[PDB]
Amino acid sequence: VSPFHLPLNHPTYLIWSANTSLGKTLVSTGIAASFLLQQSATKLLYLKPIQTGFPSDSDSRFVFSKLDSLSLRRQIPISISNSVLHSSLPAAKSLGLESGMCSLNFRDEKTVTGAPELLCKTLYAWEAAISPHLAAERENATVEDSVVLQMIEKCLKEEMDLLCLVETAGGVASPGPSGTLQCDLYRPFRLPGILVGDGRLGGISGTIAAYESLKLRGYDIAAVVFEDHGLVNEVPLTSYLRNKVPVLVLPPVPKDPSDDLIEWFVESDGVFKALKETMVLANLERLERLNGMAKLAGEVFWWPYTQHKLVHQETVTVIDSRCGENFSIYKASDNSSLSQQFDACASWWTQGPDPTFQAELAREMGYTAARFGHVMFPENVYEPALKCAELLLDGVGKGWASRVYFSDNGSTAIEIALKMAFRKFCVDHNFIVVKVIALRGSYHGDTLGAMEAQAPSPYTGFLQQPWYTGRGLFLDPPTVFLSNGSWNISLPESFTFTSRDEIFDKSRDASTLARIYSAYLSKHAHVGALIIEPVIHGAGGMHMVDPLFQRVLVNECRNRKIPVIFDEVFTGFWRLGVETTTELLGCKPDIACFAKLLTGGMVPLAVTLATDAVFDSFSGDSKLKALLHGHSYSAHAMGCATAAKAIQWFKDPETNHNITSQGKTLRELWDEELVQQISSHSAVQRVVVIGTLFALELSLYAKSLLIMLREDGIFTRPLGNVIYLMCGPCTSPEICRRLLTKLYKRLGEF
Amino acid sequence: SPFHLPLNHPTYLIWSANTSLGKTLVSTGIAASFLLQQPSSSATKLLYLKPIQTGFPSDSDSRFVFSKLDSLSLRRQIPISISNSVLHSSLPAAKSLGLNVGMCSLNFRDEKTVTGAPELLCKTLYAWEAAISPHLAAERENATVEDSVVLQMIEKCLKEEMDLLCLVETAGGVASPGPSGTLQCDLYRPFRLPGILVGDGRLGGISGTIAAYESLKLRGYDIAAVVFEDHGLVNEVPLTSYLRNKVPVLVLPPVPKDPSDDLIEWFVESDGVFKALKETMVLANLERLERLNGMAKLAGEVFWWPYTQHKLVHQETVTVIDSRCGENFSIYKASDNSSLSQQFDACASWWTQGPDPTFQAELAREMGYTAARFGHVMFPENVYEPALKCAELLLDGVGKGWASRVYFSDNGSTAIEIALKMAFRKFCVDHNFVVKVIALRGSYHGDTLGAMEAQAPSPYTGFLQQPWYTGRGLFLDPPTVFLSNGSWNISLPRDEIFDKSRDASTLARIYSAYLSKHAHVGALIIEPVIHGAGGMHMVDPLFQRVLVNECRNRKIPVIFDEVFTGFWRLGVETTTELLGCKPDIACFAKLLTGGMVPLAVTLATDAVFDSFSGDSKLKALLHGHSYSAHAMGCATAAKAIQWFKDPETNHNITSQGKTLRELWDEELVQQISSHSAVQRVVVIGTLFALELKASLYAKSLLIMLREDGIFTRPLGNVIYLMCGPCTSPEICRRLLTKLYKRLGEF
Ligand SMILES: *Cc1c(COP(=O)(O)O)cnc(C)c1O
Ligand SMILES: *Cc1c(COP(=O)(O)O)cnc(C)c1O
Repeated sequence: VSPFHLPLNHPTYLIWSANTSLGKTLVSTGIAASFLLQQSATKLLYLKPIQTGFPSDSDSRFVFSKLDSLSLRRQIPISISNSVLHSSLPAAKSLGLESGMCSLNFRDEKTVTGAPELLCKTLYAWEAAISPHLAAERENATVEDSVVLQMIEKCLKEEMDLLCLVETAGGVASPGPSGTLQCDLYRPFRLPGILVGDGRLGGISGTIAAYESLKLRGYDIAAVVFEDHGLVNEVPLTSYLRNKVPVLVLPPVPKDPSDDLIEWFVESDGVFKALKETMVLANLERLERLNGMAKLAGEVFWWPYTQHKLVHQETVTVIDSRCGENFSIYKASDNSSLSQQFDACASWWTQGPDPTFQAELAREMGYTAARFGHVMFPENVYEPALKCAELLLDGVGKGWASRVYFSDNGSTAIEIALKMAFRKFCVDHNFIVVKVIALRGSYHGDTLGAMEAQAPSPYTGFLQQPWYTGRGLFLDPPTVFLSNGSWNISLPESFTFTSRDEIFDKSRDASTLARIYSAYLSKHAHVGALIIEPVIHGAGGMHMVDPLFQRVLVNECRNRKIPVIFDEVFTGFWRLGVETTTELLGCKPDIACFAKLLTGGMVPLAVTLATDAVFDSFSGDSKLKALLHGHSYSAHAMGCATAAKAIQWFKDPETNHNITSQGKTLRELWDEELVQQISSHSAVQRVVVIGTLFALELSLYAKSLLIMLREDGIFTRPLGNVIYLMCGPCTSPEICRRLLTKLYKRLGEF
Repeated sequence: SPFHLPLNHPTYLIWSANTSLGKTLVSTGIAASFLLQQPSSSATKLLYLKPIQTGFPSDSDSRFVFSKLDSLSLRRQIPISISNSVLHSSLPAAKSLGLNVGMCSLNFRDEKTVTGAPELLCKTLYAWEAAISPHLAAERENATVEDSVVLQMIEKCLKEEMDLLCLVETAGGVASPGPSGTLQCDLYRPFRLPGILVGDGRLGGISGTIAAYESLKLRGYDIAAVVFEDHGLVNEVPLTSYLRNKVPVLVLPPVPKDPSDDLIEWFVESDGVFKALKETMVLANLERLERLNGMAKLAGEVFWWPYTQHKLVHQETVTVIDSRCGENFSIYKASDNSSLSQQFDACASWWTQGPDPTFQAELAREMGYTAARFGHVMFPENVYEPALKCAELLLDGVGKGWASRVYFSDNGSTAIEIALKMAFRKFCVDHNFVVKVIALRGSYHGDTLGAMEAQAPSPYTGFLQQPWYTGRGLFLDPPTVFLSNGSWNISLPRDEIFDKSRDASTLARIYSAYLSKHAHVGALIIEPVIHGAGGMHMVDPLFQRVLVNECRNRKIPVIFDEVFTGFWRLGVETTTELLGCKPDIACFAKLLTGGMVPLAVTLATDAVFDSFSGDSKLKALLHGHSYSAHAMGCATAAKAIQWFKDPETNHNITSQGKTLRELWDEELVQQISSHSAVQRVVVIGTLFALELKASLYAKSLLIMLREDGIFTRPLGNVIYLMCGPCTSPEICRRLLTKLYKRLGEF
């Protein structure tokens, strides 16, 4: 349910394995001995989260017993304890002794006060020596992934010189109890690890492949280690890793099964010291980097949209990774800790993926890099660009669009749209100084051309954009807001809904306002293009524009033969609970732009969809009547495959549980009860809520709130007096509800 | 040379998660299912290739398939021809065969022929005696084979045979070193054959199966089916679930454990699973050909391409690209016998192109990992590793002795506009404050309106192409440099050219006067050394060095547009080395990411930065895009920057001087310069261009070069070949030879 805090003061490593029977428990045992036996407050925390084959086999007990033996051999006293916390029923009967689980009281503890401490813990145990996923259901005893991660998070905090080993169960891709592959299960924590390879044969292959399936889940591996079989397996391994990761070779394990193994551990102390130090150096080097990243960023970056004179080192957020909707954020100020923070600005409104879907995309992207890299677009065809165009045409552009034009970002797509619109215009009306018509407050990107479509303001003065001119007729939009339980309208200095759905309703078009609008609008340098930001003015302050007003404006502009541009860079692809705002405005454009969420938040890519007619206006025999706009990476396979995936994933009820019965809409994500309350709060002007967006309007008092929300594990950037939480199309309502609860609690604390 | 693989008939690799999984049993089952049929078509053929084979001759998968099919032919009562060949083996292998003998070719063959019957054709290409790893056997038995030799051998076998099905059985796991030490999966990559994966029913087998699959996927391969042997663990359920049932998982019954069992009845018990597996791979090929065969047409109906007049493009000129491997497109043609073939990307895809096959594969993982670790992570006031690493590499290389700040954008166009805004500030602060830039007519700086304003009026700026253009600059005409008939000459409007001594010379004074002799000019913007889009004209560096010094003397900010030249395009990391002067502002993109993904930087001086400092959040630089500093591009550029730069990874970097070596053959160059149709040749770094004296004549040449496996887009009368920073001179030489040959044929 909630965000984790992982202490980073002490190193904690996963013990991964290419397969089973490679030595994994032997490796934990060697690390521990190397660390506990030297010449006080020294502690090795050994966790075997999942354990099958219990109780006849028990890696906790193995480590436990083997260290007791080594402590005598090496003549260095230590304390030791082994615990097992839970097991299925059949496991607990084997010892003599819910979700189908049993708690246990099982502990051994040969204590020796003041001596280095060994602390072994098995968290959950089953009986059959099979994959955890089979045991879970055969013994009708299971554990949820988050429960497993909470259990471990609890153990870590409970203990934090110090070292922690978390031993996996099976290969890197073995299903855990719930069927979730082991490598996806531990991903939220993103712990560094070591991989126990295979010295055998086919072992080079199995080792490289396990390593790759880890890498491609975002993990770091401090060392690969394996058991000598006389094949010199280490040479191809070291070469593949370009010797950036050390490969350690343990001597052959005795084959005689009655072997205590004591002398082998002694023979191997060298390799185990080396392995222990590598994971000690690796952590130290990682902390030194983390601890210097804020400062160095302040000296080396020039950030967009930030007045550097004002940013002080303490406000530079250090992000170490992301897992779905959560940043993993480093704080030195704590006990040096990585913790989760919900990305509530959705990172410049790009954000979409689930943890599940993030992992999926990563492979889809790896594969696309390896198959295509970047491949020249003009006059060419390759699969991911073709697939993407087909998905765009058959969804977002279903009943109007017939051509797809690729660019790099929202800004380029918009400029491409402006050029197309002015042609369909200078061809129907034969052609001249051209201006657009827009709604003051709409935002359309930062390149000069997209800048000209925005109304004069401070952001357009001579200092911010020297070549600005303001090439448009900017009308002031009526807006819609939610206050004290009901949706109102707020007309411009010129000029109560039951529910939010009434607003978007077709019957509303025959009403009074529709006439009042048609006149005020009709009543208005040649206007050669209509450009709107459908339903919502994003950058402008999360104002919901009256859809009726824009539906009417569109129909007017088309009646007078003016091309209509829908700027859906912000709204497109489930941001607002639909694939296209076309569905909400009830009218179609001639031109439309998409980006941001098009790639599901992973990589830049922009499309400008066009009508068959808009296209024809660029047809002729002169290569000069063509559209001469293009960038080097236009239609890059990377972004295209990524968009082709995201489009289908966001859309499919199988993969996106937020998708409804009808397939055309997201279920309501933000709690109705809370939404009322936050809007009826003596500090809120208005609330705008729809799809994945929740915003409110109230200076300082807002920056107070943010400081407070950061404390709750919610990162968010304010739009002046507008505070917004924005999730992804796949984010669960339970997550959103928690967001609103935290906002509401902090909101009363003034 | 470039390969041509027939695609008329399906050819699949047989990959394995490990060894001892059944691999040879799977080939054997496919072949039986395919050869033993009711049609008994005389022209039915299964080509079985075991390219690499160790443990020879006591074990021999060719012989296994061979013998086991003979057996099944009797059992199933359907006659067939069969033959087993071994083409090469180490010495120790050949002695084991008696043959009274560091590779050598054997005549060894057995061929129980039965005319008119379905044909089995088994071929082992290279064999080692020792039952050890191929990379170990190769050196222990002083007998090796180059990767390209192995691929040529296979290409030769395929052409020699192409109803029909072809199985190529791997040796070991997907990542087992081949004879040369190259991992098996990287070895077959250039061919990019589809395949099936033989998984592991055992235990740890789900893990090993997923991981083998993933190391395949992450080398760009497609897998039609996963198949494995039942061990009672129901391994197939997690597998099917991970693949979201988009790839079928087939489960064979347990193989008999008794070692003397001839397995005949198991193959019979398994015919169901083997039919299924044979159909899946026959259908995956059919579905792949249907797609391929409809891509050009559909592209014509669905795309709106940049820079192309659609009325003129016909279906027949739409190039179908199926993949790329380093510098080579793999291009589909139905006009052939439906064939995938290699074409050198000589336009470097809009001048973005860099990676080696080796480096392409490397970047792919680097990117997979970055997607999985970061996705996209909010930039302003934040820090994450790949962006920090990238900025450090930029500052310490490309901006070493002048730059102190790095600003991220999406492409060249956005970087340039960002640069323009920065320059006008350092200007409107030194001179206290209508602003125009000063540029060289012909320089190109991107297609967004602001970058458009820095380009001199032309047809591409008329009211139809850009309605809001204005031409906000003073455009001077550049002196150029060309190579003609063996010598470099100047055209007023090779090491000697870039030399510092040349600055004290005549021209330097003549230049200093004309430029000094020239609405407020508030920024200098050049495309250093080469005007790319403009026609691959080399601008006299002395002329630009002088212009820069002139503009700095009058307190005008200098912008270097290095989006095209940056990062080894022209044989150096920065044209700063070549011009011998430093900017205040510079833009990078295209090759910055090593040709993989968009990303742009605008490097700035400490001073240019300071002009945006104050207490008002309005004096800040208010330009930014949603994906600014995306971890994807950043990690990718952080890699590329180091890889292109390092003699260890880039063999074109000369080991002692740590610069790029010369790539374009001396002779062939003069020969094209001497040619009479050629006006000029410009050559430097990874670039070779020429202008003809007559554009039909250029389009004629391209048609002809495509025929030679060289794809390239013309700049009117300028024809250019452009390789990557890592491309071998041997490859380049071949390019020049083909251009020269076609150049005489007029
Ligand atoms: C973000 C946005 C753009 C521009 O996108 P970038 O990729 O940041 O240039 C244009 N229009 C709208 C409505 C947007 O939200
Ligand atoms: C390609 C290029 C640009 C612009 O790059 P895009 O990413 O295509 O916008 C700017 N200047 C020069 C010299 C270039 O070559």
